[PDB]
Amino acid sequence: MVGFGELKEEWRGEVVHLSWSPRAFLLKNFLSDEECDYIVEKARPKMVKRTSTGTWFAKGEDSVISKIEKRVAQVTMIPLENHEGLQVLHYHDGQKYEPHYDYFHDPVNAGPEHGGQRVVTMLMYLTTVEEGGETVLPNAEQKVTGWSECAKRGLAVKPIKGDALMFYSLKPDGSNDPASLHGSCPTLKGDKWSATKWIHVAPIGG
Ligand SMILES: [Cl-]
Repeated sequence: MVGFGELKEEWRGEVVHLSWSPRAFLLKNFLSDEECDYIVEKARPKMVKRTSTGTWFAKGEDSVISKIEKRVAQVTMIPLENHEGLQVLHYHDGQKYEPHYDYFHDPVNAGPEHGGQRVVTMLMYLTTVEEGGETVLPNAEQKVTGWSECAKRGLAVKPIKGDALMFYSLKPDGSNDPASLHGSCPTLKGDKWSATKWIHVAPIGG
């Protein structure tokens, strides 16, 4: 798992530019329904108990997920050596994640072995959630209003199965973008499964 993998059959779906601050895109149908289900089924027997339950897949652990990992590498244009594995979270019944940052809220804390600061987060929605559950970004320039109360606190994205949210947590010059602060709104009914892909500015392992 270095570089970008084979060029077949690169993803060519709709890309919606959501926001300048932070820099965020929604990728429509980034994953197939099959892929979403595959991940949930593989994750489930491994889950342990923000309050929700989570598990990890090592980068490249699994050939189905590896294909997605290569997809991510190619759409972001950032080589796989800069990527962590796949973290899968499951939420239900009020469960959530208070708005937070992905970067060290002091940048001297991310060293060469971690690959420096996290630059891109790609949030992959593995289920469509039913009520609430929006990803919220409170510090965003523009807020939604047309949507749980929680969501009206920033820019929000609805978790629709197969969509992915992609956003930058560093500014172009490499400084922290406090606009990338983000949380998961209470999920109100019934199941939020998401997978997170974090990508670093430099390669991990050094
Ligand atoms: Cl989220």
